[PDB]
Amino acid sequence: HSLLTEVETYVLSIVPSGPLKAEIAQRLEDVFAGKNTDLEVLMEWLKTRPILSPLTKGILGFVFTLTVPSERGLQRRRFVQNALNGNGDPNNMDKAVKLYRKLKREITFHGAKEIALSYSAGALASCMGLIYNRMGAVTTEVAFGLVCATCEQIADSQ
Amino acid sequence: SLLTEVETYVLSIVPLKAEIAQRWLKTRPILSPLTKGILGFVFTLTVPSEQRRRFVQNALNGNGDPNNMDKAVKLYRKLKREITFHGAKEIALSYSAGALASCMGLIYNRMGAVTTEVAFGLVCATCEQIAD
Repeated sequence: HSLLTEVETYVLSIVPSGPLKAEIAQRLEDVFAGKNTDLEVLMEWLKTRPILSPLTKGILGFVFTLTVPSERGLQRRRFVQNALNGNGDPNNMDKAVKLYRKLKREITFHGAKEIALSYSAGALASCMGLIYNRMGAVTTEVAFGLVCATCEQIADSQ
Repeated sequence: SLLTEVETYVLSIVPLKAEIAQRWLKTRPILSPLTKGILGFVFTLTVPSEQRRRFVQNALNGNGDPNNMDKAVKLYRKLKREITFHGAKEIALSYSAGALASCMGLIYNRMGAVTTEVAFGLVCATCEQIAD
């Protein structure tokens, strides 16, 4: 019943603001409906938004890179990589690698999200970083699963 | 003297250059990639008092590589139980540049994790590995 829409709800659940929620929702939905979209425009826009924590930008950046055709432009942006590089925390990095290996064996959104839902926001974000480094390591659905668990954990944290 | 070979090690990777570390202040812009993080990591050991974490935190990442991160964390644990220069450097030598670099990012965030000597070993082991 549409994973894109589920992913959007999870993404928006970590966007504080109110005005940004609407702005993010519009962009995700345009992307979903194939409407006029351009990845460089989205990223630049995302990068310059106020209020959104670096982490949220990393997550939205990852989701746009995953959902936006507009590639053939070997992406990998600084702000996305930095916000998802973990943060010098050994424990989150160790867990991120362990989750990452489990996700490579998953093939569905549901299986990926359930496994990832037990991990901490920190390791989930580091894990998103590993996958950002090579989006093909897992399937799109699995990547979506991970994004959603990450959002749940950030939302449930504070 | 330890700051001597560390200084040559620190300049073991540099691309003409102009030394900068003689033994406070700030940045250094213009060019210089990963080395920037390394150098910065160095300064953070030879410039503050008895903060920032600019491009230090970014260059000393694991570059989205699963194996480097994996290794970097296992090295990190070891370098914590280590206590001398050469020893830490010895061990760090059995790991790759990527791993070594990722290990430096960890140490950074919590410098107090490893002694200045050990960290220096990591540095040299890293540069030696890099330059090589």
